[PDB]
Amino acid sequence: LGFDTSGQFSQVTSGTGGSLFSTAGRLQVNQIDLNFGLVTGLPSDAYVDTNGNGKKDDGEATGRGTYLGSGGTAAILRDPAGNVYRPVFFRFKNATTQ
Amino acid sequence: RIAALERNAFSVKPSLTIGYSVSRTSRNFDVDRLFPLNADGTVANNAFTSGGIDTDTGAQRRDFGDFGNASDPVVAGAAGLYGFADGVSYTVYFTDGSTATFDGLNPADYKVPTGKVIDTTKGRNGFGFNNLARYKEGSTDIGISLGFDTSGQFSQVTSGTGGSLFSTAGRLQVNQIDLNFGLVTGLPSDAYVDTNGNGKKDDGEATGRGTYLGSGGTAAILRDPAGNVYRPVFFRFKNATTQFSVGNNPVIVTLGQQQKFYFSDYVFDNNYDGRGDGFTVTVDGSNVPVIGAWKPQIKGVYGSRSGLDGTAEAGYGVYYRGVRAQITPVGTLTAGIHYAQEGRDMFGAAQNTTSTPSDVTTYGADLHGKAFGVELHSEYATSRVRPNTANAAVQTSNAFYARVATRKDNLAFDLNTPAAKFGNDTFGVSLYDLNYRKIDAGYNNVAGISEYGYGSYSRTSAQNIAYNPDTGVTAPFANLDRQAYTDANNDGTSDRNADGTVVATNTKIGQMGFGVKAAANLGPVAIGGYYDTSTGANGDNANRMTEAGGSAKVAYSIFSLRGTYNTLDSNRPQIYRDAAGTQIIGDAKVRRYAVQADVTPGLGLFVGAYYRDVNVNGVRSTTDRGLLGRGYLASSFEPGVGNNAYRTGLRCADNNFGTGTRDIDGVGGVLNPAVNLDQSRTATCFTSYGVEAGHAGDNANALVKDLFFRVGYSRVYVPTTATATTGDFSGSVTYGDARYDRKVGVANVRLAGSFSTTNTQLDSRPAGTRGAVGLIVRTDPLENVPFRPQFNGQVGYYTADNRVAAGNYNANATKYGAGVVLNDFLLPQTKIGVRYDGYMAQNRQYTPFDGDGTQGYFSDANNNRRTNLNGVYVEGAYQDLIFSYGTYTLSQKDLNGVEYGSGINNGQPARGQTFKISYKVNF
Amino acid sequence: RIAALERNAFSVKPSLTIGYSVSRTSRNFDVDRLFPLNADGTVANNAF
Amino acid sequence: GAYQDLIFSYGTYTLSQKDLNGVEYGSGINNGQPARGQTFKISYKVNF
Amino acid sequence: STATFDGLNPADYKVPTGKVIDTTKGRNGFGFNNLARYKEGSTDIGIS
Amino acid sequence: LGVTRTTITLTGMAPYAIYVAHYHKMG
Amino acid sequence: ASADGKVTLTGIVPTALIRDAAYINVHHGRDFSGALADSGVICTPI
Amino acid sequence: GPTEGTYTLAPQAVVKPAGPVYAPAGTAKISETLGVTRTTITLTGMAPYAIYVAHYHKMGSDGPAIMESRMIAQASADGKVTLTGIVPTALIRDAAYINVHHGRDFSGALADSGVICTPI
Ligand SMILES: CCCCCCCCCCCCCCCNC(=O)[C@H](CO[C@H]1O[C@@H](CO)[C@@H](O)[C@@H](O)[C@@H]1NC(=O)CC)OP(=O)(O)OC[C@H](COC(=O)CCCCCCCCC)OC(=O)CCCCCCC
Ligand SMILES: CCCCCCCCCCCCCCCCCC(=O)N[C@@H]1[C@H](OC[C@H](OP(=O)(O)OC[C@H](COC(C)=O)OC(C)=O)C(=O)NCCCCC)O[C@@H](CO)[C@@H](O)[C@H]1O
Ligand SMILES: CC1C(O)C[C@@H](O)C(C)(C)[C@@H]1CC[C@@H](C)CCC[C@H](C)CCCC[C@H](C)CCC[C@H](C)CCC[C@H](C)CCCC(C)(C)O
Ligand SMILES: [Cu+2]
Ligand SMILES: [Cu+2]
Ligand SMILES: [Cu+2]
Ligand SMILES: [Fe+3]
Ligand SMILES: [Fe+3]
Repeated sequence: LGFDTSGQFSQVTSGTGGSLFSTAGRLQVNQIDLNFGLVTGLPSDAYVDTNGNGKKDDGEATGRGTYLGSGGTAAILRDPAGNVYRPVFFRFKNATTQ
Repeated sequence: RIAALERNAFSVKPSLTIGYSVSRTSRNFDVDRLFPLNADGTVANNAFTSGGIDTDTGAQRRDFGDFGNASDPVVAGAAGLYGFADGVSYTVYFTDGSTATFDGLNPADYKVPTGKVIDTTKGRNGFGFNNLARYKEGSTDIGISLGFDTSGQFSQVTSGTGGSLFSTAGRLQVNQIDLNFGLVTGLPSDAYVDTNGNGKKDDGEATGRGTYLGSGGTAAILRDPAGNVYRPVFFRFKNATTQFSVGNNPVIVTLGQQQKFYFSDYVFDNNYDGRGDGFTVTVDGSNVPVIGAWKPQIKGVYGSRSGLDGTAEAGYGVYYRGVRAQITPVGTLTAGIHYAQEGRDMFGAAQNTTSTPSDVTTYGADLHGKAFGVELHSEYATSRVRPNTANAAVQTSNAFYARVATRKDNLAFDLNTPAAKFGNDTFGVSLYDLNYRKIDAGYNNVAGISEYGYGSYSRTSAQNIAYNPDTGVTAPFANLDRQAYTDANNDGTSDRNADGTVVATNTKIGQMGFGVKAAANLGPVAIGGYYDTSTGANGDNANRMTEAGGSAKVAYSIFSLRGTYNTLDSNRPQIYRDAAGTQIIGDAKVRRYAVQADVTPGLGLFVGAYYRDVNVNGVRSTTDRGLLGRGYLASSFEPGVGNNAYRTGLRCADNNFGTGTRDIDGVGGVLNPAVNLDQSRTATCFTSYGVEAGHAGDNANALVKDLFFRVGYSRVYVPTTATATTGDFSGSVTYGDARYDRKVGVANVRLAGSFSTTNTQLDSRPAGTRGAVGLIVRTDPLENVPFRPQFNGQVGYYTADNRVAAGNYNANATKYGAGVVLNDFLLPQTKIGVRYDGYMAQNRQYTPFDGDGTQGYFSDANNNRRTNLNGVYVEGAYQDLIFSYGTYTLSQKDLNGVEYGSGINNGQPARGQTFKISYKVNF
Repeated sequence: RIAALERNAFSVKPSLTIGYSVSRTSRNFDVDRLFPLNADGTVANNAF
Repeated sequence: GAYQDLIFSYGTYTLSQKDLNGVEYGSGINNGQPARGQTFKISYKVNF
Repeated sequence: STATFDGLNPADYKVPTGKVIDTTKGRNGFGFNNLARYKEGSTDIGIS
Repeated sequence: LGVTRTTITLTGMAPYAIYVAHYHKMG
Repeated sequence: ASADGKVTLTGIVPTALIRDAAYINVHHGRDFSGALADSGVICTPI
Repeated sequence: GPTEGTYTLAPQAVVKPAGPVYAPAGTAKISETLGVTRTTITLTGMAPYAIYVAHYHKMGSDGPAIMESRMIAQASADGKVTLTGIVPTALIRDAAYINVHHGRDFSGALADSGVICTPI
């Protein structure tokens, strides 16, 4: 199961700022490239980046191993009645940096 | 249908933060002490402040450094630049590999090696050196967050059918709740996993961000090679509702946790926290046919203390019950009785520990109100405490008082309103207070089942009064205790604290006494008097404290003449300083009499002459030691015609000087728009005499509109050497203040000035000349000259010749600051701004906040050091992108010129530089 | 359009339970054997 | 008892098992006292 | 290690495991599980 | 005693609409 | 109003406040936060 | 004594509305600086909750619209839309009337073809 958003959050408007003065605000509109949604379970290649390099070092976390029941067959968060529980994550990717 | 969809829909709120920051420092000093202070006392906003304003601990933006990503607090003494920078803080190594931190400029003074640790020569000589340089490597940060808010329409609940022997109808009561919930993606930095239930973070409980990796921070980030970032979703909620009420007209039943109730003072003053979990029933019979005009009311309480709590807690297996009943037979006189009980059950009698009494059973009655032009306030209580143990030997303790006085709505007694008024203005005898007190020695918050209280609130201020606004102890009279020297370890000498203050042992004695305060209003004349004697509960005169007094005023036309006589005879020990200046405990006799005449020509001016004569323990007592404030009936008069009010409190701060030696700004308050130096008094009653002219600008028909000055002269009595009976009025004080705001054109000027030529050390101010002047200019934007410039300005000079018994040192300071803002710069919506600030100081220092309510302050010290804080701050702005740049330098030299700043001892000042690019964006 | 919105919309169901309870025993016996038995053989409902 | 929809339930029960002599073995710490049980509840069902 | 004997007379504990010996830690190596249960009075609010 | 519960049951109204009803004074 | 127009209104009010009320007017709403859309769809004296 | 009165209610006859009166009205502030134009159309008395696309229609009335000027906004609960837009001057050269329309979607769309128009 996934939860997608309307995709209408592709704009930002600047706000007033300054200390010696105060800018008007609402002066510039910037187009951003943020793609986000809600997922139920983690991919196979997810990992916990504990250093900040942005890459999977020697056995970093195996994110499916950090959150048991996220995915795979090694762990499954169950219920005797037959219910299956999977953690909900907020997934996002920001392609805008300028 | 759209409303139904909106009721249970999510509002998606994304947030994006963009910003570039770089900061390089070598000492991490503070720059917020250079910026202008606003009319409300706050410092001007800048882009370099570390923040840190805490009201609980008195912290301010001036107590912390502003460079790097570190907010290192400034350190007092030489380790810091005398409160101007960060501490030196060597590091000490040990034999077992453990380490400690020494906070001082000389590691040799590390007089605190633990029991078994030995300094291993691992660093220089076993002492390292914590680097004083902080760096923020330049980077641009993007922060992305998302939340899901709810419609907020879930603020109601309706009851459902219940019962076993029967079945209630259901849907009978609607309760308004205060539940605020939503969905978050990421955890706050202060979240934790509470594994004990105390509701507080114990020693390293969980650090919830560390429990759920990827929630927040930079230590862990749940990533994906494709670049996706995953964050757990949490359901966040606050429940502010813990009480549920049922029933409407006659009967209302409230069920909940930490029930707050109040039968009376001395019985169930159990509000302000509550006692435990349970229910309360209130029955109002104000509509009953036969008897409803008397407004009969019944209250009933049942509960378990602290709800369920682990053993060794005072509220384990302890339950309380009570019932009160009251009416209002006459205009406002409410009379009520009440029963209260608290006790242990069979599971609390065993395996509870603590010391909670096995049983407490209090009865009482009260008669508060206003019926026939007089206001009555009575109270009776009986305790019957069962003191656990095995024999117990139940102990009884009562508390009775009867007062004719005016109680405020917050239940504090207002002694300035007569409540008797036996006449009109021409003949206006007014009774202000008439009370009796019989509080027993053993009556505390356990005797009458309350949370706190029933003890002197001050023991230095009015000490017969138990009223405590902090803990909500609404009780007119307190359980007095007897104080004596401790002598704990040593023998032969009384135990003292480090500062020299005495250590006292307090034994509860109770209170019994009476008191009358009244005033007779003549025509052009008025008189008033007060009497008050309180002993211990047993009545032994070894604890008596009697205060008597009286004042007379005659006011006519523009002249007023007052004469006051005050006495205090305390066989009760009392803690106070003697003539020499050492705190002692022992009986006191104070006799004061003051004759002060005032003239008000009416043009906004005023003149005042006074002669006040104190006499402590029979000697002339240059200054009273605060003893006259031990009573709650002081009741001096006030100058002016038609002002015959007998207000409590001896106005000892009248027509006298100020003795302040602390200030928020570098200069002595003359540059603070939130401080009126011409209205600074000492609040100490002296044996002196003098005169003081002045002028007030708020009074209409004044010479100058916004002008205040307080020129004055006075002469103070001082004994011969230290304690001699003989003496003379040799001391002399000449003071002057001025303050003038004005607004010349578009600019807004503000001048302040102060002077003082004291001859002796009055309260804490040394003996010497002291002057200060300050000017603040703030021009509004100019719409005629191009660029629409908007200027500022600030100048302040401070001088002081402190002639202390250890030196004759001069402590001066000079603060300045200018800045211009161009509101129209070339391209549209483009702004530029520059501000240069500076602060030079001779032997002055800054004392940071103490961690308590007290704040930091600039003071005079004999440190032979000159500080030279300087800085420039340039802030430009394109449409909404703000470029902030700041370079500051702090140098503290000595008389030789060693330049101790940047305390690696290389003769270089501490330096700080910052550059920020800020951009606020909204979705 | 409203039906399309309702097809993939969440119904928010909050629940609140409020209640006070105290109980003291020395042996923890059973009392349901004292209550009347209903015509279907079940014992009468009680709060204990 | 029940006010509008708030239910107060109280219950006190005693279990004593004697022998022919009358030793009162209930509450088997052997002190000649029956087992005793007391409960008090306040119940309130609420809906959103 | 400890075990639980379900009987009114500990002397009839005919089941000591292979190597275990009763240490005289309680009365005579046999304790007594308290038969009293307590629910300290409290008001509970549960939110879901 | 002194409170008033009022049950206005309406029928043949609009399928999913809101129906705010109160007491209008003489005017 | 349910799904076939079965709206069932209920409410408690102290009689003292009610005094001088002459007719219980039923209006349509704009949202569950009160508001007035139609000014009198159905009504009765007392 | 549960004093109870049961009254059948009459179906009424006067059902006039109660809320924002759709009476379109407003002003425009087109402000040129250094080659850019900022247009602010504050409208009142509009539909209570409606998207209101507004752009610059060229001369020709029909005429094309320089769609690089679409100002989109929604109204409040009284009917107050505040359109704001940044357009190069060279783009809006040869424009004739700022035509406000209704928006079928927040992405734009011309539900209505001119509920209000101002000559520029
Ligand atoms: C409509 C509901 C009808 C009533 C329902 C049935 C209940 C009555 C039957 C007798 C039942 C009540 C009999 C009184 C037991 N006694 C108690 O008060 C104990 C007090 O605890 C401990 O206190 C210590 C010092 O304080 C010592 O005494 C300890 O030794 C004691 N602990 C022990 O060892 C346990 C005995 O509370 P508990 O733990 O038993 O709690 C429950 C009690 C009793 O419950 C009620 O009946 C209250 C109902 C009020 C509704 C008022 C709302 C009215 C709405 C219109 O509740 C109280 O607080 C009240 C105190 C007694 C007064 C009763 C008369 C209104
Ligand atoms: C609108 C209505 C609101 C309803 C809610 C309010 C409820 C009000 C309840 C009023 C009941 C009457 C109170 C009588 C006061 C007697 C005056 C009084 O309190 N006596 C003191 C105290 O008493 C002990 C107590 O007496 P007690 O009779 O109160 O309790 C019996 C019974 C409780 O039943 C249960 C559940 O076991 O409660 C009732 C009355 O039902 C007791 O026996 N408990 C055994 C355990 C001893 C330790 C507490 O003994 C001494 C000290 O150890 C000494 O200090 C005495 O001065
Ligand atoms: C009956 C009934 C019914 O069945 C159908 C239908 O009528 C109803 C539903 C309405 C109904 C319910 C009626 C219901 C509402 C109950 C009536 C309301 C009253 C309120 C109950 C309590 C009355 C008692 C009263 C309050 C006590 C008064 C004594 C004073 C407190 C004494 C104080 C004296 C002090 C000590 C002097 C000061 C001394 C010192 C030394 C301290 O200075
Ligand atoms: Cu700071
Ligand atoms: Cu408890
Ligand atoms: Cu209180
Ligand atoms: Fe890595
Ligand atoms: Fe904890």
